[PDB]
Amino acid sequence: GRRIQGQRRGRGTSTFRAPSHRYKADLEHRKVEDGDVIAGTVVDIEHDPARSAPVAAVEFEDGDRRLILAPEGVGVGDELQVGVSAEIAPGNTLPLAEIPEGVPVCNVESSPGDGGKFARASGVNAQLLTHDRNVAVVKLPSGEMKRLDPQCRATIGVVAGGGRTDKPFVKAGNKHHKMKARGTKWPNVRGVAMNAVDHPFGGGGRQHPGKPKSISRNAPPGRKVGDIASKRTGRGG
RNA sequence: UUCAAGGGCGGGGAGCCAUGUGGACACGACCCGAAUCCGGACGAUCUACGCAUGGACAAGAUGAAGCGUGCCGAAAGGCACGUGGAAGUCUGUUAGAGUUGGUGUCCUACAAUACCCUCUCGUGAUCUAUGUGUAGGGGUGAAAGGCCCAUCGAGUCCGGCA
RNA sequence: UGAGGCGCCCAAAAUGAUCGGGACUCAAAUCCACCACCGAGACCUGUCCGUACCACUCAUACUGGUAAUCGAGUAGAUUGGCGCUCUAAUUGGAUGGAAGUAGGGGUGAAAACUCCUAUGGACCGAUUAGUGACGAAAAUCCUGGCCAUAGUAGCAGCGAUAGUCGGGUGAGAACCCCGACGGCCUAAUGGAUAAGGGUUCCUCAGCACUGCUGAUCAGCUGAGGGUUAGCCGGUCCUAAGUCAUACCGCAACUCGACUAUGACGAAAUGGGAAACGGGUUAAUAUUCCCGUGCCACUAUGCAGUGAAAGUUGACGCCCUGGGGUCGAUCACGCUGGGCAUCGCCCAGUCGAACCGUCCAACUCCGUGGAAGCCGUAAUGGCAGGAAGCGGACGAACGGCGGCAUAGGGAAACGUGAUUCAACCUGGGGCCCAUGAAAAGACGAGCAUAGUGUCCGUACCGAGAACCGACACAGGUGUCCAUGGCGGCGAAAGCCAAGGCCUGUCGGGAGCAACCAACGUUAGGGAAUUCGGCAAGUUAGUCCCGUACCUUCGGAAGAAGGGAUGCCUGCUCCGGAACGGAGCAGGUCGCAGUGACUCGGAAGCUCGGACUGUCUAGUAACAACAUAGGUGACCGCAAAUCCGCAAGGACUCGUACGGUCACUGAAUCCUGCCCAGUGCAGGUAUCUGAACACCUCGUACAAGAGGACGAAGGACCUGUCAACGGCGGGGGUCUUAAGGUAGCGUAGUACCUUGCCGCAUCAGUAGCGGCUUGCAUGAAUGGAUUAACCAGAGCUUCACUGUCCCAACGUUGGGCCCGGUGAACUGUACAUUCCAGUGCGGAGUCUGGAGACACCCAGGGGGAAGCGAAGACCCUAUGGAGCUUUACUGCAGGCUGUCGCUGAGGACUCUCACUCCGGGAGGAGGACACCGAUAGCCGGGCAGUUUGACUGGGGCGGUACGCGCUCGAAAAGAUAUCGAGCGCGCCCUAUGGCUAUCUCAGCCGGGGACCCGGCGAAGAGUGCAAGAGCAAAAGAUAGCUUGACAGUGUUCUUCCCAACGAGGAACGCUGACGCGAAAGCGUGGUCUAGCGAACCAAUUAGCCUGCUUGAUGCGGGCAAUUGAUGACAGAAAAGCUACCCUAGGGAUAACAGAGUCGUCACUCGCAAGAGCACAUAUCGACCGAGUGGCUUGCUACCUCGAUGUCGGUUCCCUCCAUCCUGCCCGUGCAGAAGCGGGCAAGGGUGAGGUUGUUCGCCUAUUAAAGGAGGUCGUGAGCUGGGUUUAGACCGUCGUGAGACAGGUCGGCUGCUAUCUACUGGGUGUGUAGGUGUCUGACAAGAACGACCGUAUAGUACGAGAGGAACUACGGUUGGUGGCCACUGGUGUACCGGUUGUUCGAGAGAGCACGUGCCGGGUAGCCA
RNA sequence: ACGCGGUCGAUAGACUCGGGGUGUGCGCGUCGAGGUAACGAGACGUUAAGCCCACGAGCACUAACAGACCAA
Ligand SMILES: [Cl-]
Ligand SMILES: [Cl-]
Ligand SMILES: [Cl-]
Ligand SMILES: [Cl-]
Ligand SMILES: [K+]
Ligand SMILES: [Mg+2]
Ligand SMILES: [Mg+2]
Ligand SMILES: [Mg+2]
Ligand SMILES: [Mg+2]
Ligand SMILES: [Mg+2]
Ligand SMILES: [Mg+2]
Ligand SMILES: [Mg+2]
Ligand SMILES: [Mg+2]
Ligand SMILES: [Mg+2]
Ligand SMILES: [Mg+2]
Ligand SMILES: [Mg+2]
Ligand SMILES: [Mg+2]
Ligand SMILES: [Mg+2]
Ligand SMILES: [Mg+2]
Ligand SMILES: [Mg+2]
Ligand SMILES: [Mg+2]
Ligand SMILES: [Mg+2]
Ligand SMILES: [Mg+2]
Ligand SMILES: [Mg+2]
Ligand SMILES: [Mg+2]
Ligand SMILES: [Mg+2]
Ligand SMILES: [Mg+2]
Ligand SMILES: [Mg+2]
Ligand SMILES: [Mg+2]
Ligand SMILES: [Mg+2]
Ligand SMILES: [Mg+2]
Ligand SMILES: [Mg+2]
Ligand SMILES: [Mg+2]
Ligand SMILES: [Mg+2]
Ligand SMILES: [Mg+2]
Ligand SMILES: [Mg+2]
Ligand SMILES: [Mg+2]
Ligand SMILES: [Mg+2]
Ligand SMILES: [Mg+2]
Ligand SMILES: [Mg+2]
Ligand SMILES: [Mg+2]
Ligand SMILES: [Mg+2]
Ligand SMILES: [Mg+2]
Ligand SMILES: [Mg+2]
Ligand SMILES: [Mg+2]
Ligand SMILES: [Mg+2]
Ligand SMILES: [Mg+2]
Ligand SMILES: [Mg+2]
Ligand SMILES: [Mg+2]
Ligand SMILES: [Mg+2]
Ligand code: NA
Ligand code: NA
Ligand code: NA
Ligand code: NA
Ligand code: NA
Ligand code: NA
Ligand code: NA
Ligand code: NA
Ligand code: NA
Ligand code: NA
Ligand code: NA
Ligand code: NA
Ligand code: NA
Ligand code: NA
Ligand code: NA
Ligand code: NA
Ligand code: NA
Ligand code: NA
Ligand code: NA
Ligand code: NA
Ligand code: NA
Ligand code: NA
Ligand SMILES: [Sr+2]
Ligand SMILES: [Sr+2]
Ligand SMILES: [Sr+2]
Ligand SMILES: [Sr+2]
Ligand SMILES: [Sr+2]
Ligand SMILES: [Sr+2]
Ligand SMILES: [Sr+2]
Ligand SMILES: [Sr+2]
Ligand SMILES: [Sr+2]
Ligand SMILES: [Sr+2]
Ligand SMILES: [Sr+2]
Ligand SMILES: [Sr+2]
Ligand SMILES: [Sr+2]
Ligand SMILES: [Sr+2]
Ligand SMILES: [Sr+2]
Ligand SMILES: [Sr+2]
Ligand SMILES: [Sr+2]
Ligand SMILES: [Sr+2]
Ligand SMILES: [Sr+2]
Ligand SMILES: [Sr+2]
Ligand SMILES: [Sr+2]
Ligand SMILES: [Sr+2]
Ligand SMILES: [Sr+2]
Ligand SMILES: [Sr+2]
Ligand SMILES: [Sr+2]
Ligand SMILES: [Sr+2]
Ligand SMILES: [Sr+2]
Ligand SMILES: [Sr+2]
Ligand SMILES: [Sr+2]
Ligand SMILES: [Sr+2]
Ligand SMILES: [Sr+2]
Ligand SMILES: [Sr+2]
Ligand SMILES: [Sr+2]
Ligand SMILES: [Sr+2]
Ligand SMILES: [Sr+2]
Ligand SMILES: [Sr+2]
Ligand SMILES: [Sr+2]
Ligand SMILES: [Sr+2]
Ligand SMILES: [Sr+2]
Ligand SMILES: [Sr+2]
Ligand SMILES: [Sr+2]
Ligand SMILES: [Sr+2]
Repeated sequence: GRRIQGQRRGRGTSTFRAPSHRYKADLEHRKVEDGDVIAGTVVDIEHDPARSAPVAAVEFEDGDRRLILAPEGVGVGDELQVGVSAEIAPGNTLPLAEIPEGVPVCNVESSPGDGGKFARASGVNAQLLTHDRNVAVVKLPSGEMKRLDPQCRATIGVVAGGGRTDKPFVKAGNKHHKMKARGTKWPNVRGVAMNAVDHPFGGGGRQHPGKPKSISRNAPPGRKVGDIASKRTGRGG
């Protein structure tokens, strides 16, 4: 047959690329030698096209102007701190080791100094649980207990823009506008609605996947469609 | 070959070469005749979809939130009028886009997809120009096997090839 | 009373009857005889030829001889010869005329040879031996040329109907130019331009070419000429993004991703230093020239120390205030023009960049001091300081002054105002959407001077300059969006500025038929049709008023009702408008949204929620999307995906994420099932590869085995919003469960037009209800649903030429004339018609009939018309796309192992390697990545296969390998999907021999046993059938292993007649068994019980392996066993309606033809009943026929196409007669029924469901008959149904996909050559003229039918009821004609009136060929 | 193609009547709701008006003239 849509994606042609030339910046934590002698002033609040959430423009002492992944509650004028000796307050960044257990954190690093990888989406937050000299335990938004180097930097507070998902798009047009700001091909034609030549589920008088949808993990691309290595399906049991 | 016997093959000197010709096999194999398959190339001046930079949408209708005034109420609020001007909102041959029916006209055409009337959309998932990207078992596809220069259930060109 | 001969009845078919025809009757018939003739290429006979043979001969050279016993021929075999090219040898011809060509003479059976004459003007032969790109009627053959077609189609159709009269030029003028008159275009038919074109631009001279006719013209031809820039583009910047170099990959590169660097990337339309006005040319022009101005750089001089912070460049969508120019308009003045019943109408009244100046809004400061005020269109503002007052900063492409005794104008050479595009500046709102960058500029003065190069510059920009082969009705971007009336308007309609008469052939006929567009139609009003298709109805605005239902938004402009002009004078809102809303009075018309513009309305049902998407070019939908619902994967060194790799998308992303799927708004809901399949988890035990390890083997190795055992499987569990499933039976069974809520005859229900009801005169429709659901049912989503819809179906009101039933008219064609001028098609012949025949569907054959030639117009019956090597069907050891648990493989994932890889069945470490980090260093770590290999999964991908037979194919079957009987026709052989029926073994005895013996069955004496008799065979003999067998081939007993080894002959397999395996009979040799012996035993009495090569194993001996010896392990001779049943041997599944090719009438579908079981109809016999009574009437059984309407059968015609059903329209026919006419019978009183006879003249109609045919139904009727004509009729119509491509449901299928089920949508080409006919002409014949006739022939339905009255309330009859002859009046259908009457038309005409233009008036144009409305003469019509 | 007339003529047109269609012309005068007036839709009279006719009659005024040819 012909390659399925999932395979066209991989080629990275314009149709499937994100509008990177329109994205602002990558809210990665600042790099400080040591001391925490770094503080900046929130100069403005902006809209981040790549995340549909607000971002805070900050001006640091040493003269560096950079956008930051803002938690909820940060406003113009406010002063933020970044470093080991940073004050324990919303909007400030410091290594987990300095954060007190039971404090909601966001933009958590996976490996000390990487800039932040976890809990960066609207209204989410990781929960710092256990402390130690060898391992900091964090409960990520998915509910998973993650073991991180106490040296991994993070920001206090939850990510700005919470509740974004509570309002329905209501119309295709609204979905449309949002999709135009992401690396995604939309709308979506169902596999069962295509010709046999175009998808494993295509073909047949009436629409239906003439086969079980739960596909094996070992399936090759082009065949791995439907419910990938499902441990179970449905709502029952 | 055979305890044995019986079979098979061969045996009392004619061949070798040349020229013409009959016929066989491989090769194009008396000549033309078709749908393929494969290789390397050339196409996104059409069109599909994306991106960049620009452009277009008379006029009218309806009258959401919000706000106001008055009245009622302890209050929460309610009621009336006004204001306001929302909307993949309505009418609309505005521009522009499209095409339900006539199974009209045409059907060696004006035209290898045209003409007329009727019809639909017309502030948005809108329409449109130019630039730009994606290439052949690959693209692109709100999916019709649609579209990728009058050609697509696998483009075109030349070659494989007689 | 029997028999025979001929005939009669029985006896009905479709265009025109037939024995071939005429026609024949003591025959021209039939039968019995006879007589004489005609009549082939046969037979006889003369001559000749060929061939075979004979004699003679070197001869196949002559000559002679023989043929009663020689003479036809497709495929094919054999042999002699003709012609063409060039070579060679020998030998000739030609300028006293070669070859070729044309016409003609002679020869040869013929291929072909040869001569003559004319032309021609230079080459040409013969013989012999060679050579070969050597012979054409054909291939939908190729190329070129050419005829008919034909002076034919086109040069008309488009909302752009365009001209006419004079004149100019010229050899020539409808279309080249001038004037007048008349028109066309207004987002274009005008102005400026982008792309693209490329000289098309201007001038002169031309008309052979090009131009839909002509041409003096031109985008054509010839020759010249034309594009001028510091300030308009380019050039500069960067955008998406591209390339180059480096680096890396790759076998490699012109290939490839990242990361660096550099460059490239915007001419209308991104950013951007600076130019305006006028004049000038045939053609350029912000470029030249005149006037004025401006920018950048540089130099000089003065000033300046500032200089980089900041600002700008620089930005989305929606609403809106303020400032404000042009334009437009109003008021008044000036200048000029127009008009002339008035006094109006038109134009102009100008003047730039630039320099200077003014500043509203926003922001801010001072003052002030609000506790309720300030302000807006709106939001809003304020003790964190409102209003007010003052101030800083600060706008226009704007105002004002200069510019300007510049320019421009014939002149005047204005002034105010309103509405205000441009442009300037603010306020508000929206985002799960956030609306470029860079160069540059400002910041940062002035004088003077110098420099400012390079490239583009014409023209078109489109119904003739671009693309579409064209001077193509198509396509093609930008700006002019503010010209006047109009009105809501960038709408219509009319008119300016400007453009044009080139959406380029004309002339003529009251101008016929017919067609395209269109106007008007009395009465009826959807009767038309599948369907109101088409057309129409409604319509603008204001007032009143508005239902069910609803998601409370909506439904809604629901519906329904009323008003609407003009004139006079006013009121209200507003600053005002040349803005809006009303009032009073007057008044005209048929009509006041007067034209134009401008909704028909309502209800029920199905589907999809909605806007949106789609098959460029037959599908716009119910299909796709969608928000919403749901499930799955993944913590980021992730999941998913691309790349061979280097690397990459997702991703400037991080679970409120984004990937993979399903369902498809809201609302109420979403049951049961984990057995199979899928996925996932677990797993004692079982199973599970390679490496390493161990044993055997080998001096080594191959190899055999063992131990260990990863993923995987077995096994267990979870999971259905995972594939899917929810039956049959009984009051459980398969296979897990056994269908819950709902809905239900459905777009799912075959039965089926289900049943009831509604509605209609009548309703296969539709709606409601019931519902056992052939075969509904819950995210394969169920139900339901307001709103929405060019979606499917139904009903109503209104309206109407859809119809009854057609008419008249309008414009363009059509017809005639000038000019221009194709194509399709053509084996030939061709004036046909009726029948027949024929490969059964003939203009050409046969028989008749008819037929004087040619031409014009027509509508299309036929040429199975033209156009396409049938799309349907089958066939091919064809193709392709698609599917899967088909065959075989390939990627990919998982997993073990080896290398990378290090130190001290579980562990630590660090040093390789990986990752994070700017770095230090941190994390990880011998793992991971990567290289190699092994096991599992693996339609993601590739190549293939998927057989044959067959009354076409599929399904079914196997007549696909064997045996018997019959078919089989008395030797042998012999077919069909022919009839009956078997074999794929079984048996160590059920084999072999010998001895002894005789069996079924029946009878007699004491179903077991014993005795006797009869008993040729009916028993038994393994199994089909047919056959064989009695001191046996059977039985019993005993013994035995010949069911043995080797090797043949012959027959069979395969008649004849070649072919393997297999089989049989018969031998020889060896060794045996039994018997006295002869002899018997090569399995079972005979005919079924079977298998190649390659490979393996096995048996016994021997041969052999690369210099040589030994050992291992191989190779071979002979044979046994292991299977291919598609059985003389491939390893092997499907779909295609997305399809494709080659062919087939070798093979199906429609139709034809044959048949006639079926069907229709008839006849014979007449049981039976009809109260009695065969025969008034009904009529079983059985028997005999006719037809060719039904169905079946066949495969004869046709696959290089003969278009389907139904309907429609139009014509002819048949009779087996429904009515009408005339009759007979009656269980006939009458009236009326019932049955029958002659008879085809005429008639046989309108409607409801349904595509329907048929049929069911309704009201009428004299009756509302049936059938044939290719189931007449698509070069006539329709397109509802059938029958492609899209889609849905049910059922089936794992799936692709299917269904002889349902359902929505879905394209109909052509200019007529011949023939045929309807009408119209010209000629010839009879044979200068006029007028009048005749009548062979030919056509008719010219007439058919009904009602009523008198007869008559009579005859008849108890009564009830109730005729006829005949004479009348009328209706209906058909027919021919006519217009006084009624009606229609009537773009003659007259009138009314809306918008606009001509100033008003008068009088007119346009609004489609009448703007609209009213009336209507002639004529034509019903 | 056919039919009629051609001066021995009414064949066609002009003109005039007749017969028809429409519906009361231009202009002027009076009136006219009003309005100081200007002005004024419309009404009445003149007006069986005006305009028009594919028909008929009369009428040689114009045109059927002039004239060419064939023919037993
Ligand atoms: Cl989303
Ligand atoms: Cl010869
Ligand atoms: Cl330019
Ligand atoms: Cl404002
Ligand atoms: K055929
Ligand atoms: Mg970031
Ligand atoms: Mg996008
Ligand atoms: Mg979808
Ligand atoms: Mg599809
Ligand atoms: Mg597939
Ligand atoms: Mg393009
Ligand atoms: Mg309002
Ligand atoms: Mg004779
Ligand atoms: Mg010689
Ligand atoms: Mg030749
Ligand atoms: Mg031939
Ligand atoms: Mg013709
Ligand atoms: Mg033209
Ligand atoms: Mg009518
Ligand atoms: Mg009907
Ligand atoms: Mg319609
Ligand atoms: Mg006022
Ligand atoms: Mg339905
Ligand atoms: Mg829809
Ligand atoms: Mg289409
Ligand atoms: Mg549509
Ligand atoms: Mg669905
Ligand atoms: Mg369920
Ligand atoms: Mg489904
Ligand atoms: Mg035909
Ligand atoms: Mg064919
Ligand atoms: Mg194939
Ligand atoms: Mg395949
Ligand atoms: Mg025999
Ligand atoms: Mg084999
Ligand atoms: Mg063996
Ligand atoms: Mg065989
Ligand atoms: Mg084909
Ligand atoms: Mg045949
Ligand atoms: Mg046949
Ligand atoms: Mg009869
Ligand atoms: Mg009677
Ligand atoms: Mg008749
Ligand atoms: Mg019939
Ligand atoms: Mg037919
Ligand atoms: Mg026909
Ligand atoms: Mg047709
Ligand atoms: Mg035709
Ligand atoms: Mg239908
Ligand atoms: Mg399909
Ligand atoms: Na192939
Ligand atoms: Na393109
Ligand atoms: Na249409
Ligand atoms: Na391809
Ligand atoms: Na041809
Ligand atoms: Na012309
Ligand atoms: Na819409
Ligand atoms: Na299961
Ligand atoms: Na079901
Ligand atoms: Na729609
Ligand atoms: Na009509
Ligand atoms: Na015809
Ligand atoms: Na295919
Ligand atoms: Na096969
Ligand atoms: Na069968
Ligand atoms: Na044999
Ligand atoms: Na018969
Ligand atoms: Na028909
Ligand atoms: Na009759
Ligand atoms: Na036919
Ligand atoms: Na047709
Ligand atoms: Na038909
Ligand atoms: Sr990052
Ligand atoms: Sr980083
Ligand atoms: Sr499917
Ligand atoms: Sr459940
Ligand atoms: Sr493009
Ligand atoms: Sr809309
Ligand atoms: Sr609209
Ligand atoms: Sr249609
Ligand atoms: Sr029409
Ligand atoms: Sr067409
Ligand atoms: Sr194409
Ligand atoms: Sr080739
Ligand atoms: Sr012969
Ligand atoms: Sr012969
Ligand atoms: Sr014309
Ligand atoms: Sr046309
Ligand atoms: Sr000439
Ligand atoms: Sr550049
Ligand atoms: Sr304004
Ligand atoms: Sr055009
Ligand atoms: Sr003009
Ligand atoms: Sr012309
Ligand atoms: Sr009329
Ligand atoms: Sr109807
Ligand atoms: Sr369409
Ligand atoms: Sr729902
Ligand atoms: Sr399971
Ligand atoms: Sr039930
Ligand atoms: Sr014709
Ligand atoms: Sr059949
Ligand atoms: Sr025997
Ligand atoms: Sr199957
Ligand atoms: Sr289909
Ligand atoms: Sr008869
Ligand atoms: Sr009768
Ligand atoms: Sr029926
Ligand atoms: Sr039929
Ligand atoms: Sr018929
Ligand atoms: Sr149809
Ligand atoms: Sr003659
Ligand atoms: Sr009586
Ligand atoms: Sr007109």
